[PDB]
Formats: sequence, C-alpha cells, structure tokens
Amino acid sequence: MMPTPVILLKEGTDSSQGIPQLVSNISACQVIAEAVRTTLGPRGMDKLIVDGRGKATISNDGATILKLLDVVHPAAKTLVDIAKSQDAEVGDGTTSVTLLAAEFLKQVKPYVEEGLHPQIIIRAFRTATQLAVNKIKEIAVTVKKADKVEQRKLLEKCAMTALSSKLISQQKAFFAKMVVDAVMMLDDLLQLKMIGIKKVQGGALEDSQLVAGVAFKKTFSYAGFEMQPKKYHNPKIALLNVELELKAEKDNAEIRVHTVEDYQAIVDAEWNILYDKLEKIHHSGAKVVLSKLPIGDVATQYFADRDMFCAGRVPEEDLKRTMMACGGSIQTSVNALSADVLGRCQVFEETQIGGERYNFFTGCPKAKTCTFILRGGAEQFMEETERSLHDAIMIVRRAIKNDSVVAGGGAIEMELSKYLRDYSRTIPGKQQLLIGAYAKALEIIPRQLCDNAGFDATNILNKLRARHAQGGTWYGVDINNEDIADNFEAFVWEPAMVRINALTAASEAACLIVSVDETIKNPRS
Amino acid sequence: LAGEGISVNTGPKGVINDWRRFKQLETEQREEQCREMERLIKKLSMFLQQYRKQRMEEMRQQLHKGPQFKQVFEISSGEGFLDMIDKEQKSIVIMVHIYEDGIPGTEAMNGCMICLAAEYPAVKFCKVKSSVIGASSQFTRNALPALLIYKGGELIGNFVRVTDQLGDDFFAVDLEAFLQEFGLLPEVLTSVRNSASEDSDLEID
Amino acid sequence: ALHVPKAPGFAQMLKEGAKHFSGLEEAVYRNIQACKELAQTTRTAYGPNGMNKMVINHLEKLFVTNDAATILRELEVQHPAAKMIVMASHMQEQEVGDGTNFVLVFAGALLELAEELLRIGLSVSEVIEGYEIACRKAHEILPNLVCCSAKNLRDIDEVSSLLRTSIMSKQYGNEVFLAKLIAQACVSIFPDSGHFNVDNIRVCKILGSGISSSSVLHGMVFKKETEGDVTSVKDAKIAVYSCPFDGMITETKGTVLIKTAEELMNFSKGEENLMDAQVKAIADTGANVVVTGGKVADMALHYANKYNIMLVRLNSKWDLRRLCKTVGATALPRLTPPVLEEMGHCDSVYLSEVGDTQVVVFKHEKEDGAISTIVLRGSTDNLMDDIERAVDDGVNTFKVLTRDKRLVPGGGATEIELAKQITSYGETCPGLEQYAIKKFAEAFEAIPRALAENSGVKANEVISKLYAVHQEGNKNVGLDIEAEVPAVKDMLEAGILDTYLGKYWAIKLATNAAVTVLRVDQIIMAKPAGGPK
Amino acid sequence: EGPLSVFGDRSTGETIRSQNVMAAASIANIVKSSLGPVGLDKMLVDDIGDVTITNDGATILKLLEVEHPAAKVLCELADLQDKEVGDGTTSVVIIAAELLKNADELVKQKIHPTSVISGYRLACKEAVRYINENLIVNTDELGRDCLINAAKTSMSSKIIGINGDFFANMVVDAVLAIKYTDIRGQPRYPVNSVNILKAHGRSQMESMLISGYALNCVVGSQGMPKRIVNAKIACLDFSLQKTKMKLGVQVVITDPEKLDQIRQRESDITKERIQKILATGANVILTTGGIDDMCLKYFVEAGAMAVRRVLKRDLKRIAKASGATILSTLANLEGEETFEAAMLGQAEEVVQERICDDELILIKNTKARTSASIILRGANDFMCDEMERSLHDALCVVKRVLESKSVVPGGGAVEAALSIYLENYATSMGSREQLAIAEFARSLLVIPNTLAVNAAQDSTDLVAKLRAFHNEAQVNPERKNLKWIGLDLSNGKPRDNKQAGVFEPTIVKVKSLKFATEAAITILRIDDLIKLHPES
Amino acid sequence: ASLSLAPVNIFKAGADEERAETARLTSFIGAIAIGDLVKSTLGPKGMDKILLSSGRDASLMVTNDGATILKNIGVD
Ligand SMILES: Nc1ncnc2c1ncn2[C@@H]1O[C@H](COP(=O)(O)OP(=O)(O)O)[C@@H](O)[C@H]1O
Ligand SMILES: Nc1ncnc2c1ncn2[C@@H]1O[C@H](COP(=O)(O)OP(=O)(O)O)[C@@H](O)[C@H]1O
Ligand SMILES: Nc1ncnc2c1ncn2[C@@H]1O[C@H](COP(=O)(O)OP(=O)(O)O)[C@@H](O)[C@H]1O
Ligand SMILES: [Mg+2]
Ligand SMILES: [Mg+2]
Ligand SMILES: [Mg+2]
Repeated sequence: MMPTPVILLKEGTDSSQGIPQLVSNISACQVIAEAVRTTLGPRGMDKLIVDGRGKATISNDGATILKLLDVVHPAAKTLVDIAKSQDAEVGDGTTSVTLLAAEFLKQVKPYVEEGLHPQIIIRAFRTATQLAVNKIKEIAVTVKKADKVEQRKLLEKCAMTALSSKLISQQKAFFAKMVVDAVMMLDDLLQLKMIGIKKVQGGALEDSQLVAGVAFKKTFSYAGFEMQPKKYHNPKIALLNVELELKAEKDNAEIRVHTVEDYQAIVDAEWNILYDKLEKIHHSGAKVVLSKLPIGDVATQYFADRDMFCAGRVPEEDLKRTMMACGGSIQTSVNALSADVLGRCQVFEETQIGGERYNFFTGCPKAKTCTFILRGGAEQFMEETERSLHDAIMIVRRAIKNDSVVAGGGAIEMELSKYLRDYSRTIPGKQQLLIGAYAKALEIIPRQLCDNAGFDATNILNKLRARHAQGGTWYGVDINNEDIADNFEAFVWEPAMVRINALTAASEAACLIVSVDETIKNPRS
Repeated sequence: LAGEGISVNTGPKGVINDWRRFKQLETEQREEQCREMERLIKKLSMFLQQYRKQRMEEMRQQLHKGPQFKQVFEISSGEGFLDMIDKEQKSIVIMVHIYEDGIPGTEAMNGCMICLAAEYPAVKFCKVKSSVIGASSQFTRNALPALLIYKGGELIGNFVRVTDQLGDDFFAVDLEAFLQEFGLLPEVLTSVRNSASEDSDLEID
Repeated sequence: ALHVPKAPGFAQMLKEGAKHFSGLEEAVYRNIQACKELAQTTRTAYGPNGMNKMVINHLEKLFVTNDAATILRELEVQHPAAKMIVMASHMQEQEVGDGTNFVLVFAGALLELAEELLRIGLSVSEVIEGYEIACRKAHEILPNLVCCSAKNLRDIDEVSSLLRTSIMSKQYGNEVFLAKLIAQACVSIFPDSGHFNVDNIRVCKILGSGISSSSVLHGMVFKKETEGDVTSVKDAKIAVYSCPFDGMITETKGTVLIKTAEELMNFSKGEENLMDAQVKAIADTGANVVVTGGKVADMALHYANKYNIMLVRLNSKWDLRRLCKTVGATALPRLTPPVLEEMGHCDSVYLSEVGDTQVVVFKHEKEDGAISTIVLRGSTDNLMDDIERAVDDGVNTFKVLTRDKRLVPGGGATEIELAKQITSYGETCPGLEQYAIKKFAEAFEAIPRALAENSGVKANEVISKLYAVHQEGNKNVGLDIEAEVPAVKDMLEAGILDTYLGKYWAIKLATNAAVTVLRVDQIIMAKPAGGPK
Repeated sequence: EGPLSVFGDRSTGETIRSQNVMAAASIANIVKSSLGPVGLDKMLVDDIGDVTITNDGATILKLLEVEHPAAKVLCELADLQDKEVGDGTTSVVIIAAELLKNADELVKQKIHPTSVISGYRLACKEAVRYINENLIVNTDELGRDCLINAAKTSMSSKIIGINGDFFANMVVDAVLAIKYTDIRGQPRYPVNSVNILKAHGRSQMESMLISGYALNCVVGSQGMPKRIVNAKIACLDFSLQKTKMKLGVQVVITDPEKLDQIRQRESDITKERIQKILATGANVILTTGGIDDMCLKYFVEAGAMAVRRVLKRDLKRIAKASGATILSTLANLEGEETFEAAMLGQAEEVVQERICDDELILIKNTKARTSASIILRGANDFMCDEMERSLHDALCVVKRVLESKSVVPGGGAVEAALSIYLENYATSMGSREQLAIAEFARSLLVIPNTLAVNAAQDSTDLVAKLRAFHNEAQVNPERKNLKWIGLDLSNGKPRDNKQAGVFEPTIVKVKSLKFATEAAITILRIDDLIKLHPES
Repeated sequence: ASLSLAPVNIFKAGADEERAETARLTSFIGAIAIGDLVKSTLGPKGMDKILLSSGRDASLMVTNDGATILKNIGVD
C-alpha cells in the first residue's frame, strides 16, 4: 500500500477480498450454527440469553435464539435472516435451516480453498436443491380420502412431532389435542389473532385449558363493581365502543348561560344524556356489557343496581375475539341496539385463576375462535410454552392447507442423500464432487440428533445408510431405543413443505454467501 | 471485631470546626461542578432568500458607534465567573463565549460579539477561556465554539459547535440572524451625557 | 540549515488546512491513479460471472450486490476525480438504466492509456483531441454494427428473450424465470399508446418462500390490513377519498356554542345522524370498497361496517394516486357520494396473507390495466433487494427498447469490432493524434478482458481469438462463458444482445468524463472541516 | 472463577481443539504461498527498518513472533526439519497442519483421538515402507545427471532457480570437492566446510567457485606483499604481541640497572618467537589472535603475509585443507620452544583479491586435500542473503543424495501415489482406524494441491488426473511406469517427472512424514488448556 | 452451603448476607447498644442527653425522654 497524498475512500475503510474472506465467511457461518447446534431433536436443550438491561430469555426455538444474538458479521446475518424466513413462512425448522446452510458451506469449503470457481458450486447447489425438492414432492405421502378422523390423527401426529423437542414435550398429547381443536375452530383464514394465548402465573402445565370462547383479565373495576353478579346462565352481551361516564360533550364545546335556571338545565341535561345512554343499553336486553372505552363509576353503579355486568377498557383484540365467539357487533353508538347486534353465550362467569380474576365466555356453539390459558412457575416458562404452542399451531395450519407428510428424524434427508449420490454417480465429474458434497451435508440432521442424544453417530449413520441403500424410505433415528426405526410407522410426521422450505432457504443462503468475493466496511458515522 | 453501634458521640462537636472548614471549600467546589455540567455530556460528549437587507444591515453596523468599539470582557477565574453570573439583574440576558486561542473561527465570532455589543447596550457580552474553566479534554478538542446563554440564571440557548451551521467566515449579521431565528435577541446619539438631593424647584410659597 | 521555509507567494498565503496540487505529475497523474483504483475496485463485478460485494455504509446497512452504480453509491468516495467519474456513472444510470460498469471500466482504461501517452511525450491537448476524434468515429461506426431490432413489443416470448441478457449479468444462475416475470409485467403495461412508464411497475417484497415462488399481479398490493370487519369483495366498486373518513370541520377554529339544554342533548345525536346519512349516501351508489387517505372516525367505521363496506386506509399520497390509476377512480376531496364516472372498479379486492404478512390485493382478471405489481418472494432481505435491482434493470431495458429498437451483439463482440475499426481508421490519419486514436481503440479491449478474467480464463487468448475471427469477417462473435478454455461463439445466434442506445450513451459519457478529468491541471482543495450531510 | 480456583483461563473440549487447529492453519497459511517453482518470496520488515527477503520456510517461521503454543510447535518442527534435512521445511509444515486439521475433523465426529493417533501411526509406517519399497530410484543408474537434476530441483522456487543450469553445476562441483573418506569406508560429505561469501556487485553469473579457500580478511599491514607464488602457510592459535607477565607474576625492581634489560626482554621474547617461525621459510602466517605493530614490521621486513584475527573455523578449515598444524603454543616435548618446517601448510597461491571496493584473501589450490568456496554476487545485500540460503539448501540436498543413493520423483508424485495406496490399504485395518488412515491419505494430497494453486491453475482437475494415473499404475501390473507421473507447473499437465529430472532425496520425504505425523500426534493429544496469568 | 461462601456468587453489587452466628451477633450488638444508650436516663436520678443535629439547621435538643432520644438518631 503506497500512501497517496489524497486517498480514494475514507480513512478507516476496511476491505477483505479473495479466498481468505470467503473462508472467513464460512467460519462465521459455522460459529452461528454452533450457537443453535444443541437445540435440535427430542434431546435438544435450551439456551439462556441475558440482554443488556438484565432481562433473560430461555428458548429452544432457533429463530428466537438467533434474534437475541446481536450478530454483526455480514455473512453470518444471512443465517439469522433465513431462520427468520423459515419462521415466517412455515414456523418450524428454524434450527434445521441454519444447520443445513452451515453444513453446505463447510462441505464446499475445501473446494473453495483450492481455487474452485464459486459459480460452479452455485450451479451445483441449485441443481441439487431442485432435484431434492422434486424428490420430496414425489415421495411425500398424502391421504386423498378427505376423512375427518384420519385428518384428526394426521394433525395430532404432526403437532406431537413438532412439540417433541421442548420443555412441554412430556405433555405432548394434551397440548397436541388442544392445538388441533383450536386450529380446527378457525373458519377459513386461520388468523393467529383469533387464537388468544393468556399466561397466568402459578399452576402446573396439566392445569392449562382451552376455552371454547373468550377469556380476558379483569380490567380496573370501579366502585360498585363487587355488587354486580358474577354468573349468568343465558346472558346477552352488548359489545360496545362507547365511553360511558360523565364528561365534556366535546373537546371544543363551550356552554354560555346567563340564568341559574339554564345552569340547572345544563347540569340535568348532562346527567340525562348519560342516563339515556345507560337506559338504552339496559333496555336492549343485554346482561353483560363490554366497552372498549372506559366505563365510569356512575355507569358501573347503574348496572349494579340493575343486576348487570360492566367491563371497561377491554382491549381491542379481546373485543374482536368476543365478537367472533359470541356473534355480535362492536357498536360505536347505542341508538340502535337490536337483537342481531348482541352477543349470546351459554355461560358467563368471573373466576379466580392463579391470583387473578378472569372473565369466561364459554358455551358458544358457533364460535370461530378460542383462548389458551397457560399455567407455569415462571415468566420465561410461559414464554417458552407459548413459543412451542405457536410452532405447533403453525404446523397444524400448514397441514390444514396441504396434507402431505414425510417421516422425520432424518429419514427424509437420508433418502434425499441416497438419491442425490445415485444421481451424482451419473455425471461427468466436476459437478459430481459438489453434488456428493451436498448429499453428505444432507446427513447433518440425523448426526446432530444422535450427538444431542449422546449416541454413537457414526454407527447409527452407517446403519441408516445401509438400510436406505437396501430399501426403506422412512427409516430414521429412534432416540428412545438407541437405534434406528421406521419413523413413518413411529408416527414421526412432518409436513413436506417444512423440509422443502428448509432446503430452499439453506441453498439460497449458501449460494448468496459463496457468491460474495469482497466485503467493504465503511467507517461508522 | 464488635461494636458496630459506634455512636461517635462527643467526637463531632469537638471537631466540627475543621469539618465545616473543609465543607466550605467543598461547597465552593460543588457549586462550580454544579454550574459546569449544564452543557457537558448532554450535547458535549456526543429570489427572496438572497437576503438583500443583510447587506445594508452590515453597512449600518459598520457605522454603529462613535466613541469606541470596546472589547468583550474576559473572565480571569472561575470565582469571577460565578459571582458575575450570580449577580446582575435576572431580567437581562447574559451570554458567555468559550474559546481557546489557536483554533479557527474564534476571532470572527469575537468580532461578531463586539459588533452586537456595540449595537445592543442592554446585552452584557462576555468571553471565557476553555483552559481557565477546566473543562473536559473532549470540550477542548472538539467543542471550541460554545455560546452559553444566561437569562435569569438558566439556559435558553446552549449553542455548541456552531461552526457547521455558521461556517468559518461568518459575519455579525449571520450570527445575529441565526440567534434571532430562535428568538434569543431582545428587541439616538446624545452629545456626551445628560445625567448630573431631590429638591427640584418652588415659587414664593 | 535544518528547515525548508515555504516559498514566498501563493505557498505562504495558502490556508492552514488547504492543499494545492499543480503540474502534470502532481495532479493529472494522481487523478488518473485514483480513477484507476476506483475502476479496479468495481471491475470484479462485470459480466454474468461477476461476484457480489458486501458493502456496509455508514449507517450499518448491508448492501450485497454486483450492480456497479449501487456499489459506487454506497461507497463514500473522497477523491474528486473518482467523484466525477461516479457522477458520470450515475448520469448513465439515470439516462438509460444499465451500463454503469461499462462506463467505469471504459473511463478507467481511457485514463490509464492517457497517462501512458502523457509519459511517452504527448501533451494533454493533443490527447484530448485524439480522444474526441476517436469518440466521433466510434459514434459514426456504431450504427453499422446493429445486428437486429426488437420488431415486436407486445409478444411475451420476444420481449422475454430480449430482456434475458440484461438480467443475465445479474442473477446469472436463474435468468429465464425473471425474464418471463418482467416480460409479463411490462407487456401488461405499455398500451396501444407508444409511451411506456417505468414507474407503472410495482415491486412487493414478501419474505419466506424463495424467488421461484415470485409472481406478477395485474393490480396493486398493499402490506396493510382492513379497518372494517369486511375482508373480501367480489365485484368491488372502490370509491377513493383524499379526505379522512370523518365529518369535515372548519379550518380557522371550530367552537361548539351551547346556550340551551336541548342543544346539548341533541348535538351528539345530530352529528351521528348526519354521518350515518353521509355513509348511507356513499353506499347507495353501489360502492362496497372505500379507500381513504386520512384517518377513520370510530362512528364512520361503525356505519361502514353496518352497511358492509370494505375500508382501506392508505397513508401515503403516492399509493393513493397509484391506486386511482390502477382502478380508474378519482380521488374525491369531499365525502360526497361518487358519481358514476368517478367510481373505480376492480374485479376482486380481498384480504390475504402471504408468508406471515397481511396484504390487501386489488386484483384484475384481465391482462391489462395501468399498473402491474411483481410479488417477490425470498429467504433474505438482501436477496430480494438484488432481485428488485435486476427487475429495475430489466424494466429500464424494456424502456430503452421502446425508445430505440436497435440492438448490438454483446459478449465483447461490439467492443472488439469498434476497437478494430478505430485502429484501422487511426492508421490513415497522420499527425500526433494517431497515437491517441489508437489508444482509444485499445481501451475497448478492457471489456472482453474483464469478461474473460471474471469467467476464469486467460484474457489474452480470448482477445487474440476475437481479433482473428473479426479479421475473418464475422463481426457478431464474442467469448463463450460456458467453457473451461478460452473459446468464442456467435452472439447473434445465442441471443446475447444489448441495447444500441445504452452502449452509445455509455461511450459518450465515459469519453466526456475521461476528457474532463484530463482537462484539469491545478487542484486547490479546501479544508475538509465538517458538514456531515 | 467458579470452584476450581486457579488464577488463569481454562479452555476445554472442542474449543481448545479448534483453537489449536486454527493456530496450525494460520502457520500453514503464512507459508502456503512459497511452495513450488511457481512460489513467490516474502518480505519481512524487522520493525526497525531491517528487511529480509526469503523463500525458506524455516527462516520465515524463525523470524516471526509467535505466541500460541501450537504455532510454536509447528515453528520448532520447521527448525528441526531444517537442521536434520535442510529441505522440505514448507512441505513438512503444510503436511503437519493438514494432518492436524483432518484429524480434528475426524474427532469432531465423535471418533476418539486415540483411534486417530493409532491410524496416523499405521499410515505413516505404511507410507514409509511403500516409499522405500516402490517409489525409490537408485542413483547409480544416472551418475552425475541425478545430482545435477536434484540440485536444479532444489534451485526452483528460489531466486537462483532460472540460473539453475549453472548454479547446480557449481553446487555439484563444490560438494564433490570436499568429499573425504573415513573409517568403515563410508564416504561422508562435510557440508558447512564450503565457505560461502556474499559480496554485491556483478550479476549472479559472475559468482565464483574457488578451487581452494576464501577468507573474509586482509593483510595486517599495508607494507606487506599481497601475493605469494609458493605459499608456506603457518597457522597459529596464539597472538603475537609484547608479552605480558601473568597475574601471578609481579615485577619488583630493587636495583635500577635491571629495568632496561627487563623492558627489552619483554619484546625480545616475541621477536625471537617470530624469528623462529620465519626461519623455517614460512610465507603466510594466519593467527586467531591479534598481531602487534612491531610483529607486523617483522613480517613486512621478512617479506611474508600475516593475517590477524582469523576466525577459528576458517583457520581449522585452512589447516585441514593445506596440511598445516594448528599451533596454540611453541613447546616441544623436550621443554624447549621451536617451530618445525614439517607443520607448514602449502598452497599454490595466496592472493589479496579485490571484490567491489572490498578486499579479501584467496588461498588457491591447497595441496594434500581439495577444498572449495563460493563467492556470491548480486544486486544488493538482500539478494545475496537469499542466494546464500538457497545455496545452502541446494548443498544439503546434494549431500543427502550422495550419502543415500535413493531419490524419489518430485512434483507431488509421491503424495498422490501414497494417497492412492493408503486409501486402498485402509480397508483392512480396524474400523475407525480405517477412517484415520483414509484421512491421512487425503491429507497427503495437500502438496500437489498447493503446487497447482500457486500457479493459478485448475487444482481439482490436475489432482484428479494425477490420482487417475496413480490408481491405474497401482491396479495394472504392466503400467508400473506411471508411478513417476507428477506435476508440470509450466504447462499445468501431468508429466513423467523421472524423465523430466525432478528429483528429491528420499530422506526428505521420509523425515517430513515422520516429523509431521509426530507433531500432529502431539497436538491432537491435547483437550484442555490452562493459561495462568503472569505474575505481574 | 451458604449464599456468601459459595464458589458462584448470587447477589448484586453491595448486597450482603449474614448467617446464623453473624446475624445473631449483629442483632445482639445493636440491641445492647440501644439499651445502653437509652439507660442512665432511667429513674429519679437519671440524667439528660444533648441531641446535636448534624443538619444545616443544627437543631439543639436537651431531653430525658427515651422515645425522643431513640427517634432522633441515625440508626443502621
Ligand atoms: N420423536 C422424534 N424422534 C426422532 N426425531 C425427531 C422426533 N421429533 C422430532 N424429531 C426431529 O427433530 C428435528 C428438529 O425438530 P425441532 O427441534 O422440534 O424443531 P426445529 O426443526 O425447529 O429444530 C426435526 O427435523 C425432526 O425430524
Ligand atoms: N451469456 C453471456 N456471455 C457473454 N457475455 C455476456 C453474457 N451476458 C451478458 N454479457 C455481457 O455482459 C455485459 C453486461 O455487463 P453488466 O454486468 O450488465 O454491466 P452493467 O450492469 O454496467 O451493464 C454486456 O456488455 C454483455 O455483452
Ligand atoms: N521443476 C519442478 N517441477 C515440478 N515440481 C517441482 C519442481 N521443483 C520442485 N518441485 C516441487 O515443489 C515442491 C516445493 O518445493 P520447495 O517448497 O521449494 O521446497 P521446500 O519445501 O524445502 O521449501 C517440492 O515438493 C517439489 O517436489
Ligand atoms: Mg420443531
Ligand atoms: Mg448491465
Ligand atoms: Mg525446498
């Protein structure tokens, strides 16, 4: 570097070019993969991350762990991005995508180090990924009978498989059944916001319940609330968006009077406006009144005197959930409270749950929603339970969309690796090495399962390879029995789109990282 | 190792003379630190536009006063700064200028202050050195232009590093307009003087 | 006798931080070296085998790409000569849309050879004159090198084949799919009227499914949600309002004056009834979708839900105008019901969910309209940004083809033919300008040389083969990428073609930038001081 | 820190293994660019302006500052290879680093390090046996051409590679000159007896091979002659000065008349010694000690050349070559003090020659033994130092070839043949030792890969072609002549290296393999590091 | 094991902890100190105390009441 009197770029600009920076990128990707390596499979563990402010998060989800890692390496951020992409599109396999991308890069690192042109590697990756995706679509098992109960078993098995890596895996059947019921409750769009998830401190996991309706915490009861009855056997619910209290008519409203009679008339007029709104609500026939805006103490006492129920400041999501469960309409005005705009539920009750008061709307027969109430001994316990349930819910939604499954536990990738090796044995040889490297890299997941479980990875991998060579598509790792087994007959089922998206994202990340030859870091402003 | 309830008892009242002697100097320092942080760390550690009226403003500023140009007052010590900031009526605005000789852009703003003081008798333009105030090295190295404002003992302006928004060869009208953008500047020639008991006059009575 | 004082005169009067470079070797050679360095930095991203560069700006934003203009934009250059060359490249991008790397490489080669000529004994004036004469000769020669023309722009296959080359340098592995996508999007736009608007093509980046899932939509996609509870319409009758969906208010000051109890008791009821009447009047025109540019009042949303009206709230005015263009509605300034002509009609409006993003889709079943949207899927934000940049390059290529249909052979064939013809011309002309003309011709070799270097083969063998073939008579022959040894093939048969207008503008801009750099003799640099932006 | 309570860091498990592998890979990558004829030299700035330009791996690793213990292990391995063989330093460093990297790759797959170590030992033993049994070439079939080709092969990758046609001839002649026989009839070649002198000036083609010895010294006095046509050399290990009585002897004068006599004797003793030395006809006097001015005057008057402050090794070599006897003192077995003419070395000529503004002594054509010296000319001092290092490498290679008459084809042929043979052989040893030996065989392929990479050529295709050729050689009995197929970096095609005259001593490959295997075993055995804090 | 005498530290900066003997010692010393301070002002012949405030106002208080003595002291 000869010092020019005036330099081209700013002082402090950094530039790494050539093979060394590509090898550095591969090593950084390996480092990122190692940070989520042990959170895979039924024997996977959890990672605890403490941020700067002292709050700690405990998670088995790969996407969450990668998000909480403030990764600044430009090539390493690609793995985080593909994990986020897998979480967004599918919801499960966020660890598999990172492991697969890092393994692709690790396998092709020796060829990069010896001067192979990266375009050849990129083309080989594209061809191998296309072949693998087509093979997955070809060999995926689907049941085209449209049977309800068969679909129930399919969804339950998929949810159980998705749940058998978390802290709640010991209660996988209970939560899998709850998730399947919750997802089937949704009508056609399967909105996540139609599945409420409430966490109440204290209580075992087995005490968690799914309510066929809506439940939410008590919202700042005013004076006279304790006089209101807390159970109704056929209530009509008035879903309202109205502020029921004494207040100024409007912000820019002024009153000008010059007589004491007019003063008294104005005061009585304000009181009459409030009482007219309350009387309209009462004569609508409703027994339970929910409002988005605050409900004042005067309205609370008015409803108590009529043996009614009131709840102000109910959150927007809770009102929407109540509208879908009971079947009303959020009314911004009370002038037309007809019968068809009032929600109806079989039973409404307020009960103590773990040191908190919750309002329960149960018995709705045509509800299009539900609510999860999760119990546990710690806040992060509940957060990780919610994350696991979200993974299961996403899997069940995808299985509703498309009922095509492949056996998990590495069986699908063992079959894919065998097929790719067989294909690579029939090409001139420059691409043969790279496709063979792809096939070998496809073996990372079963090896990682065996390593996490503490087996001998080499022996299990040899057994699986020989078994797949002599026949048997769905033979994978059996964690409990220390050996291999038919994962399809073991009901280790995952949707095909999970692995399809995993392979596509890993290949895209590997091709993008390989294609970079130079990185430039401008000085921070 | 006992007697945690020490109860010093008679000790203090026989030594509070020296304790208060130390505390007087401690408080004299403490007011100095309290007053010297109000600009530090917070922002220290970090064709009508042609304005044809500014030219005639400059020419009329050139003919400001006859007697003398006068020089901006220089603070010699921190105690002097303290007792001229604390003194004086709170109804008048006092602005203080910090500089170190050698950096560019100091003489220009000093001349701007001189011109404004000439054309604003109410203002009490004053300047201080960065070394006499004993500020942080970051202030001495990257915050040379500092125009502190004291209106009633509190800031209504904390302009630091005004070089970017003023340039390096700005004139009096530029600084005047920039300060008037935020409303900092409040809105005849006798022979020499007129001022000369209270008994005025009477007639016969 | 231990110091050298500053020479009396300008040296002493120069400011403290200022810098003054004067003379040939102190200014011209240093500018040439700086431009050489810039061209060298950007060179390795030229051609289909170009390698992406991860560029991080001063805001920690990550740009990975091989687009030369983007790399130059995110590289905060400091040298004034390189700054002027970057301005030339940006002007080339603005005028055409592709060819920035060609501009940079040609300018760098021209300045290199200009330095060589200045060293062997030529002067700046004669070098500049020779460069200008050679540029005129090249601009005269270029129209004769045109091989074929577009000859059809409404055919999907023809435009896809034409646009394949432009989006083949970027995203080399998978260019046919993107070619078909951009071809469909552009053919939907570009009506019987000859004018084509690049802005009419919209790109939506949705994460999750890899670019093989990308598709084109004849309409508009907004990453928003619906205010109301209606989430699907089958025969939409959009009425677009540029005013917030609320009762309009005075503009000086609105004060509600109450003097009797009856007015206080009736004010809210009257306002509610008025707004209900307004919404009912809007709905009576058959409208079932209402798009507003402002806020939505709670009572307004209530009465819209009561009458089953879909609500979409677009914050930006550009989105509102684009929706008006693509649906055919008129942005009403008041809340009055829309007349029949101002009513907008879209064949289907619904709320969907792509990946995990909620979107509102204005979908036409016809293969026409005023705006077409390309929905981009992917697994990384940077990857989708690169696909978007390739989309803009393809759209700009389509625009150029609409402006000028002539095409020239790519793959270094045109540059080699130009170099050969200009070298032949320079032999005839006597005088000192022949050296500059020959150097200008030789500077065209930097394009096939860069292509061969990026492809991984020896550039000298490729250039020798190209000269041999062009001496034979075949003027449509360039280097073959799909080869492990230096080889050449016909470019017209392979369809590797690039726009004549783009090459013409790139040559003109590169020559102008090189000449302008050469003209400067003295440099007076001010103190950098501050001014971050 | 925790319950262990030690004042320092601690790394356990895969962390320390990866750290050691990273350090070894860093050491390898430092020198990977200076391997093969297409390699390039390096510049080492000594942080104080001193510049060294070199291609030798041992010199590079010696001059660098190294902190990690594994990197120090590889540097010491390079130094050991340089001391014990003299060639293949870069090769042994690269091979050891690659072996360690592949062994760690195996270990990370839950293969126990003991299995990998046993497999490495078996692979090294089998590789040595295969090399000694199949890949060796007897040099008796080639004569002097084999020596010339081995020297030329050592010349490549060095600053004197292109001039190998002439430098190899010089090296072979110099090594053959210093050949001497000893007990048990083994002809041993004492390299480092060839004095190499550096003096910048004319081109490399003006380098002189002296048929004698070359001193870096001048005559003591300007009045002395600077050329003797018949040299009678006397070698002295003592100094010729005014004699000073020892510490235990003190001069006490009580009668003043004795003082002048004592003072006269104090120098007459040395005068008598010099007269005794010169009376035997000695023409050239070399001494390790200083010479006083009066003694220089005696030698000037006698018309004899006297050289002072001669280095001990140079004096020993001159005495050995010319037949002189080193005399630390003049004292016979009869208690007297005499110098015999029978202990005078004889040379045909001693000349004070001038080389680039500097002057030096040339002792030409010593009798009763032949000795050789080399004077190197270059553009400047840096180039001359590089010439000296490359020349020493070539001399060591020629010595190894002459002592052990077996050579092996160069250009990565040995590595590819070993890789093929060991990959085939690993199928019949153990279960995980199979993997260890296979990884050893794959690691051996790092040499031709680096050679091809240094030439900016297709390493993959070239290595694949080499492997195909060697597999065909090993599988087809009638194609055993393909074992010599190596790499031709000029054209990037496989080439018969035995025909091309690309040779290396077999000891180079054998010692490189053994040393690299042992270093990899040493590093691989570690799984925990405790780094105690310094006492400050 | 104990919180304080454990290889792993479980407290913030400045948080302390006293086990059985140390906590008992601290409590007993504090109580005995208070009792010894308040006494000697007990009974007909008890004496008074001077409560010299260390604040800016420097309040002076001469008292015999035990509660006033105990409330007007800095107790840790
Ligand atoms: N019961 C099981 N037996 C064997 N393998 C399993 C079992 N359940 C899940 N797996 C495998 O573990 C892998 C990781 O799944 P998991 O850790 O739940 O989520 P992620 O895929 O996001 O890491 C999956 O690829 C699946 O094939
Ligand atoms: N398949 C191909 N084979 C050979 N050359 C090609 C091929 N595709 C494109 N090119 C050449 O690459 C050049 C485009 O370079 P590019 O990276 O697009 O620079 P820019 O973006 O500045 O236009 C064209 O001049 C064309 O001749
Ligand atoms: N003329 C040649 N042709 C092909 N290969 C050669 C030639 N000369 C040397 N080599 C090979 O190059 C390799 C590198 O040698 P070099 O690095 O110079 O020796 P050292 O390792 O002692 O520094 C040697 O192993 C040798 O086999
Ligand atoms: Mg999972
Ligand atoms: Mg382009
Ligand atoms: Mg060597």
